[PDB]
Amino acid sequence: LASLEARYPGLAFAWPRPGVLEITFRGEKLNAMPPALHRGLARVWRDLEAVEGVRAVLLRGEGGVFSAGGSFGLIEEMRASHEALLRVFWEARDLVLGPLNFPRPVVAAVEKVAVGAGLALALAADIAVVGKGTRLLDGHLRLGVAAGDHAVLLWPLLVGMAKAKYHLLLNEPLTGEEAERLGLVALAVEDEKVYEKALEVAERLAQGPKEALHHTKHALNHWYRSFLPHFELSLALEFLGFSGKELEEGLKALKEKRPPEFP
Amino acid sequence: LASLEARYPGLAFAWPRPGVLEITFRGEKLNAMPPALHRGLARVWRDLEAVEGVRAVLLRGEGGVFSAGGSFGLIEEMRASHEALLRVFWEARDLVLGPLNFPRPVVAAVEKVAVGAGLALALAADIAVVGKGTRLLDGHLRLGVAAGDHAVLLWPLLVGMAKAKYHLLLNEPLTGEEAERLGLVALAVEDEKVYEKALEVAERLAQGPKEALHHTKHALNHWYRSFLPHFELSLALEFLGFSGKELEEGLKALKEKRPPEFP
Amino acid sequence: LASLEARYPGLAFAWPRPGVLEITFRGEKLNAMPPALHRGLARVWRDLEAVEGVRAVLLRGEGGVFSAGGSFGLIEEMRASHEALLRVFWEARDLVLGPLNFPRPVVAAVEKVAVGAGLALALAADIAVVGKGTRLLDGHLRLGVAAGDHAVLLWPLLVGMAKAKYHLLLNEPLTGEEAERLGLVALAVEDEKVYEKALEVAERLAQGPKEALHHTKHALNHWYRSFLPHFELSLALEFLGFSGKELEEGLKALKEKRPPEFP
Amino acid sequence: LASLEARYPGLAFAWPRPGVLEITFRGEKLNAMPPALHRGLARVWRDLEAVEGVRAVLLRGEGGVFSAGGSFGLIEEMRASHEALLRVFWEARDLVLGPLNFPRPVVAAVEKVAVGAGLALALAADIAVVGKGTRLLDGHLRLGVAAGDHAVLLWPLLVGMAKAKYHLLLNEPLTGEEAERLGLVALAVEDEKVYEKALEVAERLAQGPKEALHHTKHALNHWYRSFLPHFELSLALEFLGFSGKELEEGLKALKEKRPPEFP
Amino acid sequence: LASLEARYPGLAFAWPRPGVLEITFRGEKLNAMPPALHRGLARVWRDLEAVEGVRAVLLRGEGGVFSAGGSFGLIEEMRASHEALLRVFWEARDLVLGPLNFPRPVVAAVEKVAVGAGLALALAADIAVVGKGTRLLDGHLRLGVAAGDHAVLLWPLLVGMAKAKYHLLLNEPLTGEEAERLGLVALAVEDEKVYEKALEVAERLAQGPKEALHHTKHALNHWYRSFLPHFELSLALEFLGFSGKELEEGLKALKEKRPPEFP
Amino acid sequence: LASLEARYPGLAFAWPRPGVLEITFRGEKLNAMPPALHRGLARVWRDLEAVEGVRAVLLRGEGGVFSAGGSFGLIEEMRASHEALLRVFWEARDLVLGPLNFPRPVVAAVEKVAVGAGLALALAADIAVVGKGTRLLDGHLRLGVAAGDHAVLLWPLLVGMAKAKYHLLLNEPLTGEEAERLGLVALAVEDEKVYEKALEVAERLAQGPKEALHHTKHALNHWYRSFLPHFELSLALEFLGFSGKELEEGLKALKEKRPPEFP
Repeated sequence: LASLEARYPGLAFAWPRPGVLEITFRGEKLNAMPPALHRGLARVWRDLEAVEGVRAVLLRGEGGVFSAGGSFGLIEEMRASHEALLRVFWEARDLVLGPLNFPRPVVAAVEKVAVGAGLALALAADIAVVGKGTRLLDGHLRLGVAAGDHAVLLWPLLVGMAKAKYHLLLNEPLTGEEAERLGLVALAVEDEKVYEKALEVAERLAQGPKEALHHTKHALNHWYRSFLPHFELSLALEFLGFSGKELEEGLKALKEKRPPEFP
Repeated sequence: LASLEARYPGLAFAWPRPGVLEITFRGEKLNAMPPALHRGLARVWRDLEAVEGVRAVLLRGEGGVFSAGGSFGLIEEMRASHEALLRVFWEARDLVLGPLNFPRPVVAAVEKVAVGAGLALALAADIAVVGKGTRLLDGHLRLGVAAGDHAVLLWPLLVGMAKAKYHLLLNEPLTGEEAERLGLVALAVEDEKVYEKALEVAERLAQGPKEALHHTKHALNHWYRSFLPHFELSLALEFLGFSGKELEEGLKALKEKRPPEFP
Repeated sequence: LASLEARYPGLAFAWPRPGVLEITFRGEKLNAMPPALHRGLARVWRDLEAVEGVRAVLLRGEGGVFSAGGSFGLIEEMRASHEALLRVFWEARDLVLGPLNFPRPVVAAVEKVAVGAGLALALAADIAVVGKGTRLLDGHLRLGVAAGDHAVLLWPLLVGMAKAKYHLLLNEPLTGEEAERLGLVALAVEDEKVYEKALEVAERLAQGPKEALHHTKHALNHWYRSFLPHFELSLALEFLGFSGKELEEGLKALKEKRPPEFP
Repeated sequence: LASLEARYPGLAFAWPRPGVLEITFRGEKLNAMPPALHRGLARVWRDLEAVEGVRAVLLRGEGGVFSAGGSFGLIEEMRASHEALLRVFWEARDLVLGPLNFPRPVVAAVEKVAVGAGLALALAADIAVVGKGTRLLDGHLRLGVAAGDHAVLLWPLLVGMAKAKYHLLLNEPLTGEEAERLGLVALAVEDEKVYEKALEVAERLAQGPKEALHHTKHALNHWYRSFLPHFELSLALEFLGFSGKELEEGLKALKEKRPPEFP
Repeated sequence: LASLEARYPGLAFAWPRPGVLEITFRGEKLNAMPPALHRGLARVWRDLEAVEGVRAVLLRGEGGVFSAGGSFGLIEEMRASHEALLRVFWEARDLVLGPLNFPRPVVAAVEKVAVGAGLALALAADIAVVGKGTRLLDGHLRLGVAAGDHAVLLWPLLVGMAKAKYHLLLNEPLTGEEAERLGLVALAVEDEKVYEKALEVAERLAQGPKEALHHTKHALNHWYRSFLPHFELSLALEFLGFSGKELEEGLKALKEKRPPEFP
Repeated sequence: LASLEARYPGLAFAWPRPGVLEITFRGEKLNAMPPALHRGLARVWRDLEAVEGVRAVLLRGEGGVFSAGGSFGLIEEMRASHEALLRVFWEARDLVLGPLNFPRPVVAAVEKVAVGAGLALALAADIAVVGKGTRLLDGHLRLGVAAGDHAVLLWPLLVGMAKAKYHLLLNEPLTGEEAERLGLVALAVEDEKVYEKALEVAERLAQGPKEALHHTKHALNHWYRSFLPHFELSLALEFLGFSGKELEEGLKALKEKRPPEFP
């Protein structure tokens, strides 16, 4: 409510259905995440624990699109300051762990695009509803850095090592339909009904047994928690790459609209 | 057989094929498990070790159906006394661990339905043969308690976390055909061919190399054993829920044939 | 290198594309591996780290076929002396860990057949390209020994435990297309395009950020590394079976071209 | 902080030295923890992250004594309702994880007595300074329930399994001096110098490298985090015992000041 | 029980104290274990589960000595047959796992000497009482085989890796006094008081809360279970060495009372 | 031999006793490690596997001193180049894993000083012999970076978490005598007897069973391998600190021999 949006600019809160706290986030184009939004999306889970009445959380990006991930501004801030780099490191860790350790089920209405941090948040949710034509991509390898913001924690237990290595190492995108087929996400529906179905799912969870749902989510999530070191190591390695020339060429290439010429 | 059937009321033993020990269990309607059957299916594995000639075990529910899980009577016996609750706790643990630690391959002929403890037993088996129309459902969340009788030990390494969370948190049933495609079970055949195929598989295993099969099953099962604490925690959390208002509402709604209205 | 070819008989080295080191191995029928080849394929990884300019490694069997695994000769040698059995134990371990611990991405062009050690190598690679008609089979249970040369380390996180147990315990072959559907491998293309597609993949990898690729592959492989004891145990158990009556019968039957009659 | 003390009755905050935030807590006899205090000590860690300038935290019980653990009132409240039992479950979990997950080093001035939750808090701290005469005891087995509030997460990696089983299963108290020798705590000093030494330690920590300390503590604590399921299971089993006859007799015995007569 | 004594040649059962089931085993000189005693001590745990009234188990070697481990006869039987070797493999596994998974606390009165399998059994017990002069030695390296019958499962979490590697790799004996100080065992008392004290401990445990003790032991033992693969691998490696020349030399030297001359 | 001496400047090789390969390293004062020596000590293990006849490795620093760790030159090189930082990252990882994965037992004659990388090498060895007065110190917190070059992998399983956190977070040195008492090292002898005793230990190991020792070491080391992610994460966090102001001040204050004043 009021106490909360002021602290997290870019996040809007509403109750579309009884017990369903809907969080709408707004970034730059395709909801690219500026530093303030990244920090907000990673830290809000702390305070949400204090909100009474929440039986399910629904995540949605403003403008009918989820998120293309971290913005160029955020990336450049990270490369310019050690203090910023480490602050974002812990934010990146909580962007994934936040949803996982939140007591109530989290549903993500993944519209049109989910890349980098956007995909991290989409997959950190308990249930993700995507459109058959949604574009899902880790994207770090194209940028010149390791896939350390979620992939190593979540992908193996979602689609297995073969499909994970193929799509993470080659930067090969997945359509929402293909993603559901691999088991990366629970459902793939007509693009125009993504929000509709996600709300339906969220409402259904809000109708379920609160304590039993919390305990079940918590117990299942220990599977991910057992591999937290694996995840944090991938994140640390990714951040070590921020001072490397591969990231420099990756950004430069992306700005010059030319394929990267990695050294 | 002789001494076994005497000590295990509800269980019938036979050798339909060479080296194939077939256990046919009988419960109530749809083979729902009363206290004695639940305990029997959980403890029989310890005594089967002494049965000479067993090269494979075939599990089948009497009357053309596997099992709808624990009966109302069992649930009532648990919630009524501490001593009964904890007795059932170890039984629930052994219902899954029993087949896993049994040296020989176990095949389950899953006909028509497998719910709750019924699904736990079916998925604890090394190879489950289901009918394309078989109904597979954890169903704990609908009852009002955490999915702690097998789901947390088995589902993640069977279908991945996305499909696990989707079907376990929402109590979304799976048909045999859909379950095979997700990787939850090995084969989904025509409904009237389930037993026939299951028997074929059991006989093939019985014709295989005993020591090699034992060692391969044993080695593969260490994957599950590495997550035993995860499993037991889920079970303990479920049982802690037996004294809550959610189970009271779920149990009441079920017997009363109406949708649950959780607090 | 010119020195590598001399130290690794049976291995041919070439650079089909920039930064792509292609290793073509030659064995006996269907490239079955004799002692020298098995040892070379397991230990070459240690020396490749010294070859400058390697951004990706492409594996291919000579003659349009990957590998049917260890040769009859290798197996008999192992059964004949403790010295050879243990020498091969460490080679078998390295055949899988070599690729996994090699810094650069490894691609396998799996043509027509991949059995035993052949499948182990194909699956240890980061990305495997198979043909729709390729035949993949663990094969150990038919031979009379446990599936300990790779299956327990890689299969669970690739296709799940249900599909792993079905194909491993029954020795049920998979077509390349089926393997791709289960998640065992990334791509299944037309048989005549396997090499072509594999080379394309390797070239794409060679064009990516090498540090980012190394770190991503390394972080992901920790998932496999966490289960190394599980794997080495299965391997040890397999080798303990080399002095058993089951391998004797398994070998006798295969050579006599008759069904095995295990004790 | 004033707001901080208002939300956590029983907790006093001060800055005895630069960067050293001292939290003094007060309970009942020997600082036994009432419901409000137990929850406060468990939940305060979340809000402490908001306090800037904290480089180290020093824990101390008021009145020259640390804590005898949960009070009779708290225990009875837990036995009286499911709602309270589960509320306290999550608090007990946080009482240990809170200090572990707090970024800054935590020092405990363990004076005279540390039992149950008191010991849990003292051992969850990064460094514990005890007095040669301080008395440390888990105490759950004498109470009639499993040692589930910290022992299974911390003791094994502190003193080894032999000493852990001996003191936990027999309820054999440890002097501060013996505890140091076993490795349960870092320092054991003259009773009169416990606070002095603890403050000295906290001050040294506050003078060290903030980021380096944070990261070192975090990396080391992953050792404990890897066994979280083990801990939570012990906690769940302990709580399942709250409805048993053993706890009944356990409390009856102490309140009547007579040796327990377990069934 | 008459039935137990009838089925377990070499084992004597008695109730020296209420709820304390005492198992006195008799082998050859220094209770060296012949094939039947090894198997019996390994399998008895499965049958003890059905003995009503057991609240604690006390293990004692007949004739004032625990055990020097496996006899030359057992070692030769293992080296002479594949079937015998694998039979003993599972027995060796159960000798350690048996006590660990037995629900009630197990106390070992370790008099004078505990070597090899004798040490395995003593350390698998929950509480071991040794004499200050008792000799504790793994001894496998002297025999010419890997320390795989318990050391890899137990020692690291008892005394740390440095002391484990030192005493295991060098076959450096430990007196009971030195072992207690390292943390390998809980108590070291006057040699003549070992049984007396062990009985005292067993009686105290029998007077404790049954359910609470079971759950605490179970929860703590998950620490060991998490490393079951590690242990089984060490065991399998040890057994693969039985066909080697080092065991041949160690065995020959031992029987010829001379120092081994390893190849 | 000649080929090794020719390839590793800074390292000297000799056979003081049959089967004992002694590696003496020479750095700057107190054998501080320049870039070349650090890489040499980290990579030599790969080539040592090729040397025939090695039954045990003995490590010793030239001039009667082990090593003060990385030299100022090495630290400055890391700080000034991303390329240098990451190359040392993998070297640091190998400095510890090299000895751990080497097949033969490794003994370290730790004379006078072992700090940073020096202590890492000393503790990675299977058996370390120190002098009663030897100074052992991690030392990273004093430098301003996390203790990530070995501590998080080795210390918990050597001395337990309490002693590890105390010495690592406070930068508190340990005398060889104290280190042995804690279990960090196997033996602490008179300073003058260090090399003599270390050689005696190495010789004894060379007289032991080669295969059995390899297998025992390998199996025990899986305890460390299971926590590799924990170790690498700590190493990565340490290296992320190289671009921070804490390291800058740590070096500055160090070179200016004044107490550091961290921000």
